[PDB]
Amino acid sequence: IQRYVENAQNSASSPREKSMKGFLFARLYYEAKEYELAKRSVSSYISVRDPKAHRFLGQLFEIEGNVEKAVGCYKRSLELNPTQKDLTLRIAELICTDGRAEYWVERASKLFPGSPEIYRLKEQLLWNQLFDLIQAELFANDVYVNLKLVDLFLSNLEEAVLHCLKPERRALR
Amino acid sequence: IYATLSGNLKQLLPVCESWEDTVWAHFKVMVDSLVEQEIRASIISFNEANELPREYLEANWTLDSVFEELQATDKKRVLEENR
Repeated sequence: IQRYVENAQNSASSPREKSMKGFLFARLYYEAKEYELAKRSVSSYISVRDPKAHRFLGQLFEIEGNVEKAVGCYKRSLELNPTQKDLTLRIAELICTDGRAEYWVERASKLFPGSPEIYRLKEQLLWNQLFDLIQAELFANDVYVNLKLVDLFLSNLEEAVLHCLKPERRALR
Repeated sequence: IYATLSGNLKQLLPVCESWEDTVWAHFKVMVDSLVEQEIRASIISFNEANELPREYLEANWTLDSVFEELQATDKKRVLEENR
């Protein structure tokens, strides 16, 4: 294990940009036990694509509560389009901490419409539009669609109430 | 052959290059430039190996520009093979 981090340090000193050394160093640190140094190495690699770098920093900032840094990493890791995925969520959750967020949670739903916590964060960012969304979701069994859309209609709703009654009848049967 | 290996064009031999043959040579330039740019971004290439950077096309064209440039004839007509 020591040999592998020596060859990495050599391949850090010589090819000085060398992100794959540095990220590799971070991986070695993860294998090792000093997450403050591994994170620093990952940051250095970032300064110099790598999804494991982006997620180790972004997970560290996420649990430090620093959702602005985690959006920064994950926004750059998305918009460099060089090979990653999850970051989309941490952009949305940052923006939540409203109008700007409305865009990332609507896009998340267009990628997974039965994504519940995403329908929830969407509502919190935000009546007629909600009803339409419910129809789109209900149009594609699902009680909590029928319940949220109906509630939105009530806020704006007789049809929604009827739908709720039908759902109750179904539950009874 | 050396031009195809380097990811560059050739000249007299392309006079007898048909559409499929010209598509191949130009896509080969795109792959050979893209791989080298990813290798550079990853820090895989060593500075010493950069003997002639100025002589090589760093830029890559999109697949769309590949077809558009191939689609034109040398004499500014619609390519009969493309049409």
